[PDB]
Amino acid sequence: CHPTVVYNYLSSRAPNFLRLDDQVSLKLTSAGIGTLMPRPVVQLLDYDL
Amino acid sequence: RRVDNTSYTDSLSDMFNGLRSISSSEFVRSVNGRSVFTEGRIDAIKVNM
Repeated sequence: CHPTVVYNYLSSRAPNFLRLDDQVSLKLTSAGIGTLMPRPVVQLLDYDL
Repeated sequence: RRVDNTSYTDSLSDMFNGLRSISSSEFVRSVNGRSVFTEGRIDAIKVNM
């Protein structure tokens, strides 16, 4: 997906009293047209097993 | 936020630009030896820190 997306995701996750590091934010938000990066996902397993 | 094709700005800076700039010259203005200030008042941002 486009880096912009990654930012919106990670940044909205930031828990109370925190923000996504700047440099990371900027590199992510500065990405231009045609650039892509892997979608961030929350990995949860089936503990019960 | 993204401004155009290759530039970004930031709400604080963005606000600073909204201010009228009074030429350096206009400050030292003088009439027959006495300094005078024909210009209005200086547009400014008040920071309560």
